[PDB]
Amino acid sequence: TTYADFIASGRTGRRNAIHD
Amino acid sequence: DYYQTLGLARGASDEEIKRAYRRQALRYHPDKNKEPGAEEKFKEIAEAYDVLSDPRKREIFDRYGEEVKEFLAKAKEDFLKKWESPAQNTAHLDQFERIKTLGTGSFGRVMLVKHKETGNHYAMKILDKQKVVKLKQIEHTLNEKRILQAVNFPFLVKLEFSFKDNSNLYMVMEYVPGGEMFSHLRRIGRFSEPHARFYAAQIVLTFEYLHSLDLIYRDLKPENLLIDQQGYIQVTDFGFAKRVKGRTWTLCGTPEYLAPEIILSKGYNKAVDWWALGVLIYEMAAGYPPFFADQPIQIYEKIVSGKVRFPSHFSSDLKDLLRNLLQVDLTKRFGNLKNGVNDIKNHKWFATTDWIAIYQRKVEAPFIPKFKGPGDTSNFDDYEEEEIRVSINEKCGKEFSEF
Ligand SMILES: Cn1cncc1C1=CN(c2ncnc3[nH]cnc23)CCS1
Repeated sequence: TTYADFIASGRTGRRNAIHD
Repeated sequence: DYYQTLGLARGASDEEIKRAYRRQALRYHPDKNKEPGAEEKFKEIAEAYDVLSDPRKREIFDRYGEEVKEFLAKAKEDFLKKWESPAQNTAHLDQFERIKTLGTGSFGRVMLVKHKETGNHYAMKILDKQKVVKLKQIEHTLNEKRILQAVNFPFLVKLEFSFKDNSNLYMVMEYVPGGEMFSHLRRIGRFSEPHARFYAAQIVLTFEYLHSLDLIYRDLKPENLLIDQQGYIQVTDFGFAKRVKGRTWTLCGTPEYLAPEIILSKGYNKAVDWWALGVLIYEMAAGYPPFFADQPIQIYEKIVSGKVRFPSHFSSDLKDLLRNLLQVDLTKRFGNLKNGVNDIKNHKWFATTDWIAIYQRKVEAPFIPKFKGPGDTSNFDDYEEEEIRVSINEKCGKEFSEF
């Protein structure tokens, strides 16, 4: 499932902001 | 809402109510529609014409709108007073006992602290001036302080004190002990639809308040929503908030939550906040954001791609609301149409939402965080405790003289 792909990706953590 | 039922504007003529009544009743008259729901819609249209055609019944139905307008006009007068004369230098670092770190960022950290006189607990945001100048975030951190001190709304965290020293800028906000929505969401997996809707309604109300002040928030995401002791949202982190009457251009925020027109070079307005509401409701109900990938530009391609995949457990009303919030075309996006936020408040997915009650916080939270005192920081994650250095020389005095 996409939710399975989510935790299978390590990127379930706190998101960094961007400021270009 | 009777005007929505009839497809009408609040300022509709008596004639325009009469024809809209004939127009809508035809599309649901049993002679022309025996589909499921046609009969209840036919009743609702008759009800709407009856209220709206009677001047006395209409005048008091119109009071709901008029109270919102009056509340916002007063909120503006109050905001503009503080906006014109912001509070500066209303405390000093030594007045506070630094406990532990509650969260971090490129800029600095938020610390649990306690006032040495009154014993009250606060969250002190510490920003290092040099780093802020280095990351070219000067105006942003001036926006944040000036905006946070001037606003006042049940779901916005209160700025209590602010001040600077030679090295740092300091923002002492009310302490919210329930932790970030992000932790609870990742731990629980996902919220049920009525659970996501409870949080979403508070955001809708806060954006209505913020946009009436010409403020764009620009960092909606679960990391930025704190849960208070009664389970209600407190929005923190206004480092990208900006007062914008026309359009603005900066590419800032969090990649997952960026509207297309933020990524694209063209300018944008407050409508980006409604797109991000769509992302937030999706992440809340699904347990993951609708555009994730390793590289930001990959996230950007999915965002502008105009395609969204919904989980099976998403209700029809939720998908229809999300299709209108996650609308790449600015002239079709909910929140950004002629009727503004009311298109969102009148949407079927919100039909059970008692807006006044949410605002008053009379609704029972579906989640109250596990508490153990005015300093049980267990609902926050633990971070490395660096110490706070204050130079002997004032760094960046000119850049921050208005802080
Ligand atoms: C990293 N960061 C940048 N702006 C805000 C933050 C954070 C603040 N947190 C707060 N915890 C408790 N009570 C508060 N009151 C105001 N803020 C907070 C911790 C999560 S992150």
